[PDB]
Amino acid sequence: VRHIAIPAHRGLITDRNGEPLAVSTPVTTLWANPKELMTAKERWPQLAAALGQDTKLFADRIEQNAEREFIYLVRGLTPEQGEGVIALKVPGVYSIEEFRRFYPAGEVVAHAVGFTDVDDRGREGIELAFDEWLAGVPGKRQVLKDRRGRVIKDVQVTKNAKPGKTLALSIDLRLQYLAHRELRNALLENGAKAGSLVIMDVKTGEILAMTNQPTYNPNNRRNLQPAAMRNRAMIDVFEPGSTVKPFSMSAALASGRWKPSDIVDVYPGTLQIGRYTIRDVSRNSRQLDLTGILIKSSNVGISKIAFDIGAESIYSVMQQVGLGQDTGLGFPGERVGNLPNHRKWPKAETATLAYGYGLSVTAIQLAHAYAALANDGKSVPLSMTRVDRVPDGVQVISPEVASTVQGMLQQVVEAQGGVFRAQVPGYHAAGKSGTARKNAYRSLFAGFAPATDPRIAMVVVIDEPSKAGYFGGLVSAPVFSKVMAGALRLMNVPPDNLPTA
Ligand SMILES: *C(=O)[C@@H](NC(=O)/C(=N\OC(C)(C)C(=O)O)c1csc(N)n1)[C@@H](CNC(=O)NCc1cc(=O)c(O)cn1O)NS(=O)(=O)O
Repeated sequence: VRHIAIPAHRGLITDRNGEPLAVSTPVTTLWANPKELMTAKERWPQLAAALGQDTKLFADRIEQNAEREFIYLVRGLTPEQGEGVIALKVPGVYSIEEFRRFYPAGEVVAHAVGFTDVDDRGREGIELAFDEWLAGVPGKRQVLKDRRGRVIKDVQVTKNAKPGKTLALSIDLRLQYLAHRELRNALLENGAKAGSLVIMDVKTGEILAMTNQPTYNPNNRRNLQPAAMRNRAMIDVFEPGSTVKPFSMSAALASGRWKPSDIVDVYPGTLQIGRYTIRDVSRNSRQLDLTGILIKSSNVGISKIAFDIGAESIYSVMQQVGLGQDTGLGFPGERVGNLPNHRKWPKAETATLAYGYGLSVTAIQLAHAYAALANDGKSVPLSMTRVDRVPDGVQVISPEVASTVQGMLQQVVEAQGGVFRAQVPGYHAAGKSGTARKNAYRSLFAGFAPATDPRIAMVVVIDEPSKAGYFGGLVSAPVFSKVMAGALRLMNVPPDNLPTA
């Protein structure tokens, strides 16, 4: 047939420090000219066996393509297997040097790095998103004979194969290993269906770690479980629930109508809105200050603040921080989710927006929103590649409001009745837990550290824990603690729980 393509060397993927994540490995593809193969039928059984193929089934294949001038025998053999076939010296058997990807960290960064197809083209994750950058251009050599199939001359070798370009990801493999191990262990300890964990640099917008459970070995090109290949952190949507309350609180503080010391009466732990009932879990409260509403995670408390300030102000904070918004990461199949909106907000939708019931967001959007809040209200564009020059970013929340909300979230973790399991020994950590009824539950924790100068934002999402305790503060908060403690030390972040220096 017409023309053969010389596969280009696909670009190397590394983590932010140059540790290899996806490496192009030489493989040998064997093809044949059936016309010449017919001249050596006594060689076919040995050839069939060297290719693993059945003697009769292989002979059937060749005879069927007797007219064809080219056919593929086998693709992607190791250079050792490919040479064994060439050692047989079978007339009409030819070889082409192809490429296949090897993933040294395997299952650890599978979803982030991605996977390639049979033609070495990106199929998932980064491999897919930066395919054009990584692929380069195939080789151009005119296969010329006369009228047979025996390449008489290697004539015009013009614009030949151009190698693909190297790509350094934002991922730090050291933090990725830790995040992977801890999420894997929590899934097992909780008998959970799935999970996601995202670590972000609040200053640069870099994704330092992104792990999901279940995971798969991208080096094992058979079995391929589609559910295990899902990059849940970027493709699965969920109700963020109580994890959005810091954004409702940001709108309250920016309104001019609320201060942290203000009190909201949440008695009797229920609130009547038309034919709908807002309900708190622990209904043992009356007066709660704004920090108290977050510690007790009062849906009633947050809904009352929402009615006073208006849903517009809340929606705008949530929209500006990127919840239910396009991340601009350009990963095909990435889910945008939904942030409900109205011209005229009824009372029930105002409340559910405020406590995160009406919405669908991804783990990446949630971590990005928490990064804006942690970075004194400045949102920095999300990046899956190493950021050397930080873009300007947008001041979505005023520095004063974001700083107040950070202090309240520090109290959520440290105060009496708080999320003590999120505490990071040696540092001041801040965050908010979430528990969403899908009885099936989703356990959440979103936070950042150190509170003195936030460096890392983290989201821990545990899908369907199956033990007695399913609450976010019980299931996800310790994962945050464990991952945070290690990540801050791996990044040499100085401990900040110090004696008033
Ligand atoms: C925020 O996420 C809140 N969750 C909810 O209100 C939602 N469901 O709540 C549960 C799981 C209890 C339910 O309805 O069965 C929800 C929001 S969006 C969606 N789809 N579902 C708070 C609610 N507070 C809470 O869970 N309290 C924890 C708790 C339980 C307890 O028994 C004691 O003694 C003390 N505490 O604190 N969830 S939270 O995890 O953010 O707090």
